[PDB]
Amino acid sequence: SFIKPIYQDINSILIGQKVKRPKSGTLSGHAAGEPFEKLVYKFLKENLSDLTFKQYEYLNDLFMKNPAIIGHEARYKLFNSPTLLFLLSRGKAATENWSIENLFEEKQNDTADILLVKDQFYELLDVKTRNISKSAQAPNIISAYKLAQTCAKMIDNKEFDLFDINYLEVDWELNGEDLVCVSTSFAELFKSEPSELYINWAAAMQIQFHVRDLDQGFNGTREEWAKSYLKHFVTQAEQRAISMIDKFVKPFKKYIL
Amino acid sequence: SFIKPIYQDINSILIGQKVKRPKSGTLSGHAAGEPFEKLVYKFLKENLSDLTFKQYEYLNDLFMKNPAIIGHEARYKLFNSPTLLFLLSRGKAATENWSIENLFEEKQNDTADILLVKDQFYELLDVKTRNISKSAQAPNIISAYKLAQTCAKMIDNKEFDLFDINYLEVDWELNGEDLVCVSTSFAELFKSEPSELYINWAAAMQIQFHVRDLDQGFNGTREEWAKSYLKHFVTQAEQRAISMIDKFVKPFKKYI
DNA sequence: GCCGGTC
DNA sequence: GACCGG
DNA sequence: GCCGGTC
DNA sequence: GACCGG
Repeated sequence: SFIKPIYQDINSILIGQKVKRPKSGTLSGHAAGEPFEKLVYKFLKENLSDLTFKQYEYLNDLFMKNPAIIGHEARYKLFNSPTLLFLLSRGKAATENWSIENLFEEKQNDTADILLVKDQFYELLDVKTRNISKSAQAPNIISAYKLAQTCAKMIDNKEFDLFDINYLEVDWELNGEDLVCVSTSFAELFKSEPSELYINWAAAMQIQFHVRDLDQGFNGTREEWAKSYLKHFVTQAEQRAISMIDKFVKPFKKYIL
Repeated sequence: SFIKPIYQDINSILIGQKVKRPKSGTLSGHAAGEPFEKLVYKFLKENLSDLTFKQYEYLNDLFMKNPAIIGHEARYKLFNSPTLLFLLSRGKAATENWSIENLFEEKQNDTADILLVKDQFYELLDVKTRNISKSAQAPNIISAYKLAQTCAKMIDNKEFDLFDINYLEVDWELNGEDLVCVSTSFAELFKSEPSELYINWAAAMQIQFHVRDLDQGFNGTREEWAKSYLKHFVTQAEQRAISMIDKFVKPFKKYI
């Protein structure tokens, strides 16, 4: 983590800062603590000025920096890695269509919130904003499927030392008119026990967990994580297939005439 | 529908309205352009003051005009419909601890955006906003599971004419700084083919479709719709069960 | 006191 | 809540 | 058209 | 994206 060494420097500048309320609307989804994210980001951009990127912002550089490369075919070679490509790419049309006059913008599917790159190594930083003024279910963290596929690309292409998935939790509450932050937590994904990882099928098959509570007790290799998690995925997958007939079939097969 | 009769008047008032972009940043997800839903409530509230309600506003009004009744126990009995209950009611401890000094507020998963009750008949209206500047996928309309459980209750209790589930799609486009409505569409769920509905199992098991695309040529009866939806549901389920294995298992086993 | 459904 | 297609 | 993952 | 319990 390029952010870990300065986690403190970040935790401080955040806790206690007062931002305006989210358009005075539903503090839900992509509107909860938006401001904080831009906050954490601007911070890094000032501190880690040369390592800090925003997924798309990053892509636009990768391409702009290689002006002579046109056509999705060659541009996809600008990644120099299947796995990494899988996680940051934009699709045939979008890629082929790219241009200095048709720059990439923010997309809802974008994997990471912030990209920190240095020495052929990438840190995919994703922030989770929690309305601490209550106690809710575990937030969608990332796709179990996109995770499973990512692992497979890892094993195959054998890129066990390329990227890192880290989560920065930003707890905020509504103190008066502003949206103040009260706490912050950090955690590495591949530093967690994959067999523990909870996969909520309905919840967009996303694995869910509060950064704060995320277990960081894993002492194996990244190649071992990929392999173990992938096994975890398969079992739970089958398992859900079973629970799906019980819950969504049996009790209704009685109304089916 | 109580809206239907005046939809054309609504379409006129909604089309042309503008709303300032949230933080001017990324306008997508939950809060993408949903602030339009308010404009619907606002308008609906002025033209239909006595029917227009907010799910919570309706619940609070229900409890407010029954002071003699307290405790979740008796409170849930005020609905007089196991179905409406399941669809509208709030949580037990939430119902228990209710009072003017502590009213119901906006919950993220309330079944409806607007309630227009009238004469024991309920029309649970939902507003759906779309960024017309693109060809996005159909949005989540409502859980297939919740819909299923609702279809099962209509049966068991014979409530085949108590409520309705309609949808109002409101299309917009960015006009520089604020978003501006450019169209609208109204569709009833129970008037569509209970079997052609597409169940997106990954997306909260939601039923997805662009309101403008949904049909309205169901000539059968509510009881039939229900019986047919369940059949459709119970089948898709089995499918997803199979498919899930071929897409999330088969291709990965070569790694354990 | 884990578990997971819904906008 | 509502998003396009490496 | 049809299908369906993912913030 | 992020929400609790009819």
